[PDB]
Amino acid sequence: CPICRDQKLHVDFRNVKLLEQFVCAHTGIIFHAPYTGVCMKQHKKLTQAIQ
Amino acid sequence: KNRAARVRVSKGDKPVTYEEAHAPHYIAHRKGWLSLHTGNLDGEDHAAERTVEDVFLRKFMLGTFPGCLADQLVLKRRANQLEICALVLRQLPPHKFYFLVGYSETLLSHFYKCPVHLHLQTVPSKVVYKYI
Amino acid sequence: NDLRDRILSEPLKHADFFNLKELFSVRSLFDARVHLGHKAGCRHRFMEPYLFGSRLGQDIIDLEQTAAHLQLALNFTAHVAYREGIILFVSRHRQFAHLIETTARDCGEYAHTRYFKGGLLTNAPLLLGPGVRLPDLIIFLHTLNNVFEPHVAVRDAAKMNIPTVGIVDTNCNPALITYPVPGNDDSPPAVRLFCRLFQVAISRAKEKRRQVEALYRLQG
Amino acid sequence: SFFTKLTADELWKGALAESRRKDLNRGQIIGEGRHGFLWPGLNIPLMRNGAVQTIAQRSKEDQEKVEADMVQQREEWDRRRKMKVKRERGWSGNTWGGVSLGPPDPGPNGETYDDFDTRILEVRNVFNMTAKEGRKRSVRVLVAVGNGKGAAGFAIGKATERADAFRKAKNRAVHYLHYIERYEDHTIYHDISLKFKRTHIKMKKQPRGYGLHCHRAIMTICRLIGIKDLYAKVSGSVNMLNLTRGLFLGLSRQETHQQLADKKSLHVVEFREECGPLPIVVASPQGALRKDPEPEDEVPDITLDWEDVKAAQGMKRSVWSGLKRAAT
Amino acid sequence: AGSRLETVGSIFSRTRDLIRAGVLKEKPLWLDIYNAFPPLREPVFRRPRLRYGKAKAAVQDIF
Ligand SMILES: [Mg+2]
Ligand SMILES: [Mg+2]
Ligand SMILES: [Zn+2]
Repeated sequence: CPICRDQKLHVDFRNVKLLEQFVCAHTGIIFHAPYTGVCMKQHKKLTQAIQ
Repeated sequence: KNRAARVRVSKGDKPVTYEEAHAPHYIAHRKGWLSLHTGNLDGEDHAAERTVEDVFLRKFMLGTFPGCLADQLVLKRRANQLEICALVLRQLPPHKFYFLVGYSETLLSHFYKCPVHLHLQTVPSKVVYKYI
Repeated sequence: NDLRDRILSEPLKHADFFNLKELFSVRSLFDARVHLGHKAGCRHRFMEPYLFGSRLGQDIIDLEQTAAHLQLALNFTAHVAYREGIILFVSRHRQFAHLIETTARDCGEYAHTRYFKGGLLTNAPLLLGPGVRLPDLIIFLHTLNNVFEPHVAVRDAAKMNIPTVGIVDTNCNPALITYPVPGNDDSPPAVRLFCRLFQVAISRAKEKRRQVEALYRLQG
Repeated sequence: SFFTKLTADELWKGALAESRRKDLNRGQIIGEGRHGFLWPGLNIPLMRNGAVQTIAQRSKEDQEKVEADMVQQREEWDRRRKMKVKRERGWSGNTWGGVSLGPPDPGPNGETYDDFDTRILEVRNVFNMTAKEGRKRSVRVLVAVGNGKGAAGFAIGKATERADAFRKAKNRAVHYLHYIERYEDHTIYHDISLKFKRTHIKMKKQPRGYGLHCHRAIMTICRLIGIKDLYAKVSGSVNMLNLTRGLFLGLSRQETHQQLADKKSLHVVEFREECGPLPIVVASPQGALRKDPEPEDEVPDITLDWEDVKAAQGMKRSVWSGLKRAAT
Repeated sequence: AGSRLETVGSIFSRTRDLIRAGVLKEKPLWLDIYNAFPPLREPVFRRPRLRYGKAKAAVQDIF
């Protein structure tokens, strides 16, 4: 994935600069995995993160 | 369709030496002879020897001087000495050129048991008669 | 740099700058026969507005419109000449061939009156030379080829972003021509008239150019 | 048997058989040999600290090493020939559609485009009947170009060798450019329904978060134009050429807010939904603004596409429609 | 390059707009002169359609 091919990336609630690019700027809703291409695990972790 | 010693028409980009651009029927009309010796004149002997000899010096010069040979090699026989002219491309550093000059002259002279004279005319790039 | 911008932009502020108003009249065009078209049979469909009306089968252009148009055409021609650019007259019409070259040679302008090789403007660098400048303005004294189709040069100029000033006739198609002048191409008084007029507009533009250059040189 | 042997080139002609080539001219220096002699002018520089080195022979092991070196050289070259397979895929695999062809060629006038991207829309093998040859095989590629800034175009090109044809279409395509007017620099201005030669194009103007929903070709073209938000469905025959011609005619068919304003002499006013009732002005009629209101019919007469109205009422049930797809 | 399409619109259109997209880096002469004094109608391309049915011309005969 984008997220896990690079291990130095950390999915948290803290980094807004990472979580920003997984949310639609105008619509303020997250992308489903296929839009992005992340794996299901990292996508669930990303939703829970943005929350 | 005569295939003899000919070079086919390409897409038109193919570089061609003046010699390789002039087909067999052209000898003695435009093109000249690559070798010269007495042997084929009316009253003359040992033509065959100068032919074997010539052939071997074609192969020899192609092999002693790798990748640096420009156009086909011009042999002359004069009063028992060979005068071998070559068009040679500039690849080698000159030291190596003279190494091979001495090497060739000596080796051949002792092979054909007659004194050999060598001449290198150096050229920047293969002369292009046609296309390109 | 500044003063060159001045020299080019100055003439645009004055609608008359070359003073061509006096170079013709509606009477003038009337005696140059411009008001005659072809039979109503041979009329094109896009002349229907420029026409005045049918007199016994022969169609008649509107000379008021002729003047309004021709004014703008000549103005244009001039402003290009002044700006030092190529002008190419074109006609295939035989009667007038000589005129149009004889005109153009005297303007320091170029004519092409001949067979027109096909890729001429479109494929310039292959036909004319390794790199070349193309006509800044093309000017048709007839819009046709002797086979009565539109001259290639129309499609081609228009294809190349060259402006075009030409005389449409009742049969001709105006629509690709930048600045039309509706009018009679066929009668020799008419050809001669249009010739000498474009001639003069050119000459005046060139003179005025020279002058303003001399003034530029005194100011410096 | 030295007499029987030949030149290399001849051997490669009669090996290859065109009625891959490795070269033996690579790796061997002058005087290089297996019996391992160091010749004063070739293997070794002519002089050392002392002058005029003599004719010398390396060890057994020094030679085993130089031979190992040539062997590892050949291995290196074979690996370098095998590593030569790498690519970026255009649409699918061996489809050349959407493949980047690389910026067009600088023209005669020094004009240079580093800004123009090119994409291959359709590569196709085309045949002919030649009395001489039997079939004759040409390649024709339809290619588009654009800078992202709104001007773009396309051309066809055709040649025997496909490489040649990629080239040809590039250069010819810079010659036909359209300016494509974009609203707020992403969408189109208003909806376009356009029938062109057995192909119908229909495209809806989207808001910003909605990236490029289109036929794969039209996506490609819209990335080259710089249109970032679009809905486009295509009906009838899908053939590439008619499609790009159609699309380009249609996006040049566009009526701009300024032009609407000008012909109607009225103000044009965008009502956003997110911004509520706020009556944003987009365009004003340079010249005289009319004092005349315009007729409001209870009943407008418009062509209505059954597909849009079917959409409107929840009657599009196709399982393919609402799919999640990858990013634009 | 430019735009060779003879149908698309007037030369004015194409040229102005191609400059607008900054493809054409040199404003051409006739362009500025044109802006100054435009012609009556834009030189736009029209198919010369034939007339069918009941459609006649608008010409008024002269008497
Ligand atoms: Mg025979
Ligand atoms: Mg595959
Ligand atoms: Zn993952």
